Amino acid sequence: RRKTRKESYAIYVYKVLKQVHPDTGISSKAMSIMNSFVNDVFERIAGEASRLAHYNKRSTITSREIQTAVRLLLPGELAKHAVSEGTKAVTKYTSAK
Amino acid sequence: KRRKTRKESYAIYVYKVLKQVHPDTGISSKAMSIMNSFVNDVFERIAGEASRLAHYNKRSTITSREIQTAVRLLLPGELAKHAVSEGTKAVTKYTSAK
Amino acid sequence: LLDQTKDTRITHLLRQTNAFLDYYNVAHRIKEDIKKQPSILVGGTLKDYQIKGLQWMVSLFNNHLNGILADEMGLGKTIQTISLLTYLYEMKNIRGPYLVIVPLSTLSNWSSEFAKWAPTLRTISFKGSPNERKAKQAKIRAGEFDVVLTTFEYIIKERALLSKVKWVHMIIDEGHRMKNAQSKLSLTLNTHYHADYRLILTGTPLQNNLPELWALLNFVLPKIFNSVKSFDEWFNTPFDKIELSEEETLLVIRRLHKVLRPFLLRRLKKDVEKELPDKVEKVVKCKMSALQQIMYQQMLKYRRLGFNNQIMQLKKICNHPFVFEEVEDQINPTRETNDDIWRVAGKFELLDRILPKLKATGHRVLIFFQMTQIMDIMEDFLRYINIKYLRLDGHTKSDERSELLRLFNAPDSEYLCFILSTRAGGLGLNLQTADTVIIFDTDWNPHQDLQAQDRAHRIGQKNEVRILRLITTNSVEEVILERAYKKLDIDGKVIQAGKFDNKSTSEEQEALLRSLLDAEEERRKKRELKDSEINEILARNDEEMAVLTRMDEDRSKKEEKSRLLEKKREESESAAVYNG
Amino acid sequence: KPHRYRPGTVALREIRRYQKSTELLIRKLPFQRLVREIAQDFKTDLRFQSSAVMALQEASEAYLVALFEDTNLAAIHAKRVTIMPKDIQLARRIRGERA
Amino acid sequence: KKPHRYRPGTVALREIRRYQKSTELLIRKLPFQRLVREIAQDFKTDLRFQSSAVMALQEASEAYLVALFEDTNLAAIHAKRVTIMPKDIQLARRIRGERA
Amino acid sequence: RAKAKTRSSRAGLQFPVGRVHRLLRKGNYAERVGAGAPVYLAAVLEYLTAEILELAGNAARDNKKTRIIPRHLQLAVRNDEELNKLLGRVTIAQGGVLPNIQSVLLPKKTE
Amino acid sequence: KTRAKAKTRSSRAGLQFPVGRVHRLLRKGNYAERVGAGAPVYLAAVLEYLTAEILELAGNAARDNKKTRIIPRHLQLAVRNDEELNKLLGRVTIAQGGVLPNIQSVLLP
Amino acid sequence: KVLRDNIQGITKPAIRRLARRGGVKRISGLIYEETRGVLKVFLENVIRDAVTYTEHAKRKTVTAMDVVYALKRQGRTLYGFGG
Amino acid sequence: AKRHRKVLRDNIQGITKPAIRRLARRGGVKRISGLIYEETRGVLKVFLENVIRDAVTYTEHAKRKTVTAMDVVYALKRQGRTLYGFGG
DNA sequence: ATCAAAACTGTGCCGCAGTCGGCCGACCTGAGGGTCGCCGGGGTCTGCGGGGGGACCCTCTGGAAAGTGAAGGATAAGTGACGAGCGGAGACGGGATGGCGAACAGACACAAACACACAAGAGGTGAATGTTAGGACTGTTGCAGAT
DNA sequence: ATCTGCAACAGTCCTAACATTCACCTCTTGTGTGTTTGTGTCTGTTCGCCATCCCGTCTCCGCTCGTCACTTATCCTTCACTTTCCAGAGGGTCCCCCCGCAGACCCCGGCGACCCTCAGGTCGGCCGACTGCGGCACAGTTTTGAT
Ligand SMILES: Nc1ncnc2c1ncn2[C@@H]1O[C@H](COP(=O)(O)OP(=O)(O)O)[C@@H](O)[C@H]1O
Repeated sequence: RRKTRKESYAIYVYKVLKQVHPDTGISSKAMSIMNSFVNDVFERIAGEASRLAHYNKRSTITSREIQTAVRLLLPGELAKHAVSEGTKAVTKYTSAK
Repeated sequence: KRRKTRKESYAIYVYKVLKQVHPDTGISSKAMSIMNSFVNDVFERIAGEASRLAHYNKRSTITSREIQTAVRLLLPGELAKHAVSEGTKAVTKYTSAK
Repeated sequence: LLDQTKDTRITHLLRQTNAFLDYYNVAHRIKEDIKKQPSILVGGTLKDYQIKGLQWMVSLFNNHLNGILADEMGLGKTIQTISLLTYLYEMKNIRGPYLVIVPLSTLSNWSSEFAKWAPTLRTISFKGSPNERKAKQAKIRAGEFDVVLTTFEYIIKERALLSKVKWVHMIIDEGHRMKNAQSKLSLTLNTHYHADYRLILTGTPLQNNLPELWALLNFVLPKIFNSVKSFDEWFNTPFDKIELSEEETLLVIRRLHKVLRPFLLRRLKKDVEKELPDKVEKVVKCKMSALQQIMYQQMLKYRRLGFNNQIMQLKKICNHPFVFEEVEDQINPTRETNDDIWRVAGKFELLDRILPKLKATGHRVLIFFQMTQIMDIMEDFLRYINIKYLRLDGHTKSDERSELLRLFNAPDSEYLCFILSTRAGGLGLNLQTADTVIIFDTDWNPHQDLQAQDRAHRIGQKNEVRILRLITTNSVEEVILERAYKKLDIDGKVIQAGKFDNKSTSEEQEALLRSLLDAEEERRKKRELKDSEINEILARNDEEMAVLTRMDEDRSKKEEKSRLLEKKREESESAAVYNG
Repeated sequence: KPHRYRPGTVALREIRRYQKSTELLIRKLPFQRLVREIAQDFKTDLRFQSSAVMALQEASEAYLVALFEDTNLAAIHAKRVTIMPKDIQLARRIRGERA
Repeated sequence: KKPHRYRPGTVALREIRRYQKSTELLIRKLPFQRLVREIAQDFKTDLRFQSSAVMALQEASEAYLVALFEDTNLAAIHAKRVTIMPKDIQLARRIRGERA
Repeated sequence: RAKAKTRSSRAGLQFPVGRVHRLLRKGNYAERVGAGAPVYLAAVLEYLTAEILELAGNAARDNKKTRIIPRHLQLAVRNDEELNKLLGRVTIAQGGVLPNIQSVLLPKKTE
Repeated sequence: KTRAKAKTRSSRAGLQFPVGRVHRLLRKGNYAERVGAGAPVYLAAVLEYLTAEILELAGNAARDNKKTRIIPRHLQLAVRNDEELNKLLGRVTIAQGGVLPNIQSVLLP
Repeated sequence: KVLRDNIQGITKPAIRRLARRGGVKRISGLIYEETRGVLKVFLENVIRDAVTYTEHAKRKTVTAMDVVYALKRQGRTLYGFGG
Repeated sequence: AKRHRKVLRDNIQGITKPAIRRLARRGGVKRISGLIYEETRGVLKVFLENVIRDAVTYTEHAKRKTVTAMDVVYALKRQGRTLYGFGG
């Protein structure tokens, strides 16, 4: 019979790889590593966003909670440029259409 | 007349279980605050573990069995043995006797 | 018209202290007076007003009330207190025990004046070193004591000592620390077990507050809690200029005078001794300078419009900029003192105009400050110019404070100017020889008035005390000045209350209260920078006019860098645009 | 004639009395000045509560106590008694707070 | 002739180089699998094991032991030695917090 | 609409079963909070509070006081071994340590 | 007419990560009661930044080893040689990953 | 062979190869037995948590995600054996 | 001159030498070196930097200026070093 | 300074594993609209933290000196590591029975959310009201050290 | 090795912060009663994978002998931390004088869940066919260790 779908970040990792290095291929084991890495950082950041939600007596995750969760979890230079990418993406999303 | 907004702690319940296990013992206020934070901490650990198991089994309900598995994962050894015993006793008493 | 109602309330609750142990009908219900001074008051005699106050305080003890002496500085408060105590020893025969509480800067003088005016009385001092105090503790638990000097801190630090004794009559001092109701010493005195009677003793009434609540409406008389805890606001609501404050609430002012006739006593220095010649309260006004100019509002426009509670920070730039010293390096990074870098505050151009020319006349000058970093910068300049001065602060540890009076008061002391802090000393300067006071910034209180004016207005000066006061153009320090002064001329009502708080020719609170209302009507009638004008209003006589015009003629053949540095140019607009 | 202890006994009676008592061992006002300094290195306006300063004092004193225990284990293991900076650096590397 | 017996230590250094270049597993798969099935037999009888589960345990426990030998080497350089000893492993598990 | 036993009093417990139910129900730990869930979890919390207060009461008697203080909880928690393993990250305020000195730092018998 | 259903939310912000999939996971993962609107866009941008950084650092490391394919050895070297990524992923072991070439200095004669 | 040599199947040279990966230049003779004891305690903990998840899901196959969830709550995350 | 804050004792030195020595006596340490003091002041500086940075991140998120007990307790809870007593 | 093992390069070519159209299946984001709960907000009462300074009381730190116990280096006997060789043995890549439990597909009940009224448990507050821990006075002796 | 020393450890009022219990005031809020889906439950079918065998193979563990560079224990020197003592000084309280800020309550519009259809992005099994990579050979370079 038809098997139930396994859904993951494989083509999205591969697409970012084809942006930053057009000649390189990725393995299959390394693709699964990047998949588990993305699930891990998603579970961390959304867990911290939910902790900020329950601490500030509020019921809505917003961009401010995702930004505070990023500033807490990611360190240093990565935190700074991650907040940079986030503000760029949200302003381009709201502005253009 | 401002009616200081209620913060509901576990202070009177810690004091009541204390008056069960030691009939003539008092508890200092900062020790009451420590036992309050202890009960909230253990509650948040056990509820969070049941949350993770509700996600992992692809289910959407915290039941007695998910709390039982959260107990067996967090509590070590003899504590886990007696806590599983206490819980099964209390749930069968609650369900059976009305 | 609650006067009869509160007199019925005092008719009810007069006999609290009696049984437990008209407003005249409580304070004049008994008529017994002794005018001749007691026998063992050795070492001189009293004046007449001291005898009259003694008579009133004997009447206070006979009326079994808790009274207040509130007379002026330099009128013998301590000697009236010890005269009360030796009367209560000799004639009243209860002969103890008598707690007194004084500040530590005065207890030496109090124990000294016990030796002159009452040698037969048994007196105990308190000081540091519990190794010393353990023997006095065992002595005072035994019962052999009448007069017990102490200070403020040993009240709470000897809580157990004062608990294990039942007093009869305490008389405490220095009411402007007792002026707070929720103070720790006031709470310990509420839970002290008050024995019978207590007397505040202040040279100063209400200052920078609501009316006389703290003591004279809660603490001293315990009926006045349950009567006027609600009407505090109703009788402070007079303070909306003609109809409220002058037309209808003039009767409210008169009711405050009527309820503050029997409990108090206040005599004036010009009315009996008048050994002080005069006082000349002159003011001038400076202007802004480089960083203090229109450039400064850009600093608020990019910090606030950043340092917390900017009203404390706004006073720094009107005293003197770069107390931060972060922008000092933006002007002078070599930190070498020179002309028109210290002189970039507007008061300082007025300083190096006026101070060399009072040096040309020879007046001994008290220079006051708040904010002792300004005292440090003034120290740095006054060594840059090298003219003689001395410094006093809160760090002098009281030994050099008691010593420094001789260093300043040498008969040929070439120290002429003298740096002070306004808060400092604690009425312990005790100076008389200086003759000119200039003031940089003004306190929130008129205790700056009734202390730092009185540092030369006391006994021993025969010159003409020319007071100057500094202020810039359109600062917040202006609203401190007008706010504090004109909205704390409320003490004018009590200084008018004193002249019928005395022997009371009863036309006072009508006619000479209208003469006070001359000041209350030229309050805002007076609402809406010169070398010769300020040079005249610092001077006294024509041989000072001669030396100022001689300085003028000496610098006439000479020209006199510019007067004040301005916003030089681009450094000011580059100073605080990169900070925040 | 002077009753001087052989060196060590003062250390042992100090160890017993400070393990027996439970107060805070750093003076509150210099600790608060340090905390307000370090907070000024981030956001120049801030304000604390007294319970927050005592929270940081409880946390830092219990952390330094645990660190000095593990430093004493490393310094015993090097056949010494005197703890040294290499003992502190070893505790904070094997524990993994540095690297 | 004389057969070249290496100076003792140089073989240890060339093994350090080749096992920091390479990346395979070092405990053999069938002995480790019999070990895991014993320790699981402690709890439940009729269990089963994916090969992904057994290799997950093998990757995890070899990474744990390589980290432990790195911190053991830090302690046994700290005691002015080279030879590691059982007190070093017990000290590393005592500082890290696994024992006491 | 007769008289209403509380759910704690039905289950034979002391901790508030309804309060643990609403804390689970509003904390977003799952969609559906069961029926046995707050009863079972309140029983577990009653057992842990019973064990801590039992050992802290014994150490409070052993320091000859009749009042349980944070030092007493510190000694009880760090002298039960399974509580040392469970609460091994926790700093208890006003705690102090277990009084325990190494045997190398203790002096010799020869002097 | 049927309006032109196009322009997925990943296309508007210029992201490669699926913003719809991130939003579905934030909803049905029971994190909070009601997920906002800028949230999955912000979060997919953060995850795209992290994956771009790591694949950049591994593609630098596959070039150094003369091999045109990224392997777990390469991901191990990239992560554990970038200091901030080391401190981020310090708890995490990478399968088939090896360790770093780091010999203590006082061991070699 | 007969469940005697289970942990003894963790061989002496395999412990040596782990120690050479750790950087160790020279090894004692009781490192071997202590490392055997350490490995056994760590696997008791991990396989206890994995059997707890497998009992909870009412199944009889300890799988890779059960091992990864056990290691994740242990504190040692495992990338690469399941999302 | 004497007006500077450069001529003033900096603030990490207020963790006094007998205070560090007393912490070590509670820690069990029998004998201390002379460099433990400087190393411990560096270690305390880094630890307070991490905890206060996380507490100020919580505070600036919640749109407030007042670092509180719960903000430091939350920063310690995600630090690892959980603290009891000062809040639920 | 020269011979010797041996590990890194370079070459060949082969097994497999990414990868790329592809083809097609299927399910699940997108949007265009309806609707109500949430949060920002702008305003009063209230209590605590800030920011320049004073006054006063002490224990706690600080500088320095005499001394002595620990750290550390130099040496030297002791021996338990490593290295090489060689004979078996268990691990391993290959390949195939065999059966079993894990993963989908369907009906249907109980179980839980939701809404509704209430009163009874639970939180604040004086307020005595004790009352039990700290704060010292006498007194005893257990552990360390100068002759 | 007895004697002096001295500091921790107990009795005993004493005072006071601080639990502790009424008490009663709200006053929230958990509990009882009633529909309503719908999520789990039992059954029920198959097939992908796991256990179980052999099975040659072959390389790697296990022992054993040699040998030596490391661990460890003395012993000496040197110096650095400890303990005591005298003096001063900053922490600890208090007080000043004003402001500002967080917290705690009220209407009110902004927006995100909510169904409902729609199309096309993702996924998955083959199938093609494509190149990256190893796996057992086969040469030339660069460290190591003795003469
Ligand atoms: N009757 C008097 N005879 C002599 N000297 C007096 C008399 N009354 C007051 N003094 C002087 O006043 C000084 C103290 O006055 P004091 O009680 O402080 O009043 P005030 O507080 O108004 O200055 C003393 O030095 C004393 O010499």
